[PDB]
Amino acid sequence: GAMGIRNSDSVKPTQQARPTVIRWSEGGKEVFISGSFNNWSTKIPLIKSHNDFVAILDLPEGEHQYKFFVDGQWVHDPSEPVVTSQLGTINNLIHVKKSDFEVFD
Repeated sequence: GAMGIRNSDSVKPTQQARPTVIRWSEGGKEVFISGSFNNWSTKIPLIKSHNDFVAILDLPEGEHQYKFFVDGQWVHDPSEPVVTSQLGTINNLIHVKKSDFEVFD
C-alpha cells in the first residue's frame, strides 16, 4: 500500500567534529537512522546510493548510540556492533575518532 512518501535534507559543514558515516545492507525502499546523536527526536533519511543505503551524520568524537529504521521496523546490522537496551531490545553502537586533529586536510 504505497500512498505517499517524502524526504528531508541536512547540512555538511567543515569543522573539527568529523562526520560519522554509516552503511546499511538489506534492500529496503525507505531507510532511516536515529540515535542519541539526535536525541532520538526524528528519523533522518538514509541517502540511498548506487550500491546500498548510507547516511553521513555530524558527530563530535567518542561514542554514540544509533538504530536503523526500515519499513517502519527496527533492525540491526550484522556487520556493525550491536548492544542490548534495558528493555531487552537490540540496538547499535557507533564510535567516532578525532581525525580532524591528526589529519591536516
